[PDB]
Amino acid sequence: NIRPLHDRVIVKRKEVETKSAGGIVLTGSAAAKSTRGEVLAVGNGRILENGEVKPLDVKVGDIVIFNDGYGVKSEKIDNEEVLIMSESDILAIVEA
Amino acid sequence: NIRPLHDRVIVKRKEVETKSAGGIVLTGSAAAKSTRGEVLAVGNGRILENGEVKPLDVKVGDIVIFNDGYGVKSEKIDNEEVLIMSESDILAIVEA
Amino acid sequence: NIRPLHDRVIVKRKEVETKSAGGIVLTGSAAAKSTRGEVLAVGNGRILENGEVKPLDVKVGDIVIFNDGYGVKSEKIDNEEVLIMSESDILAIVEA
Amino acid sequence: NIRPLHDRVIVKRKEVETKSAGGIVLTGSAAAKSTRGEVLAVGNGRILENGEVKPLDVKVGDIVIFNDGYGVKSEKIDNEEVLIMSESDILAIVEA
Amino acid sequence: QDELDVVEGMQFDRGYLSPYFINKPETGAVELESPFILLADKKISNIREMLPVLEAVAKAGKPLLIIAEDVEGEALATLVVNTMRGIVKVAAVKAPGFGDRRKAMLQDIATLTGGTVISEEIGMELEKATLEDLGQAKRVVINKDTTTIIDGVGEEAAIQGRVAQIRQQIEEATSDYDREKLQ
Repeated sequence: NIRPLHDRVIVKRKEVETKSAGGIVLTGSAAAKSTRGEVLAVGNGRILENGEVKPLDVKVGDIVIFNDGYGVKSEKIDNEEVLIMSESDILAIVEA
Repeated sequence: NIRPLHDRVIVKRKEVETKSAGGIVLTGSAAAKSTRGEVLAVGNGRILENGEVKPLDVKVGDIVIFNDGYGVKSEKIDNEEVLIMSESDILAIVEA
Repeated sequence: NIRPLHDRVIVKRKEVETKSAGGIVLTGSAAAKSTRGEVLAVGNGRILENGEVKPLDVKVGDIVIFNDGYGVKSEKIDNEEVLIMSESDILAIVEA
Repeated sequence: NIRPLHDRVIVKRKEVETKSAGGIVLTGSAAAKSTRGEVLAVGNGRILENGEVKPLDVKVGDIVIFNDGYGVKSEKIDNEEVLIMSESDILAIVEA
Repeated sequence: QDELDVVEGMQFDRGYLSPYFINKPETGAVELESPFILLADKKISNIREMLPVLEAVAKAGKPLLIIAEDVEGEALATLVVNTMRGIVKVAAVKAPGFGDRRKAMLQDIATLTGGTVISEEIGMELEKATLEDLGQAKRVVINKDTTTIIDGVGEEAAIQGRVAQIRQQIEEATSDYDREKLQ
């Protein structure tokens, strides 16, 4: 098991859409990497200047829109690809 | 449904002006992407150094002038293009 | 003996995986440097603006996922390679 | 005599290892500049935002692992090479 | 004296990409018994894209022959090292011919061996390649000069269909070089 530190989050990226809305199969660059992924673990919380830890707004088991960049880090857990990124990098959590 | 996090905002960009003020049809670069878009969702609020969340001045259902840049992120919800950007990126909310 | 300062950590990097999951031997770039390493020493704690030292969430003897970069520094202790990096550089501590 | 200011430290770099662990003489790039040096003087302490001076964790007469970079400055005292660098630049103090 | 040298099946002029693939040193040749055949249209320099295929092959236990545009660097080195270690008896060679003919010859080999060619244009990826995707042949002999596949396990109806397609191409052809290459 892996759980993150401070303001950070473990996210398993969702599988890329094989087909388009109308049923057209997308391949190569068309099937771009999904920016949405489920949250597997949540950190204790970001540390403020005063030294107190604020719990993150991200919860475990919720889908989140996340931005790929220098902040996001690729890792392998039980031979499965996951991403590690700060809660700031997480754009939004998907509901419904 | 998607609602943003922290100081951020979901904005659906307005359609580009097909015609000019005098009725001249604008095409290509002339019909530039609109910097004004309606607010679909508003985040909980920006987090200050002390740990308190301040509600954003942007409300849902109001048109906002927003700046395209590295901060703004393009996303698709129910097969519709939307933008995600911090309240700082939002220049102003349009009234009347 | 070496113990770090402030928010920093001494980490002995784990040996690179010689073989893949299915038993295929990995060589050269395939056997990439492991991002996981055991914590040999933990610093007193990060210093906040107010002057108080907060103990780090990293403990001695735990495996940690760490990011190689400008922050991480290579060192030799008793003729053994170790890394020195801030607790922020440490992505996560591995449990189980 | 020279004693530093604020969060800074005077460090006399240790002599480069002439021979390797097994007795092989190292020359040129092999005998790289040592990152470990004894502390000759310690500053009053770093200044926090509130205006109070916090004593540094580095003491005089202790060996310290330090990072060469833009922060470190080379100086000559009594015709002896010394380095001047902030306590943040000092990675760790060597004990035993 | 006049000599006659007859070679059956496929004997395209491409040798082992690495001398250390030689299973039989006294003959200086690689001999694979009932190996799979992985036909890749692209050229490969990393082991990641193929790792699932090598793992599946090692699980199966039979040897493997790679027919590719080029195998070099990390991928070639890893294949060779695995070859000594004995986990997988793997040999790699260059695909035969050149552009607009390399693909055709790869497809004929696929038809002969009952396999499929992995290409980016076709759409499949090597990470998703499987044992069923890989071809099958009864014997394979590689030397520094030529690669020979003996009794490729492929459908006879398919082999005749491909032969008929090549015959139609010969009929359409108007160049001696093109028609002799097709023949």
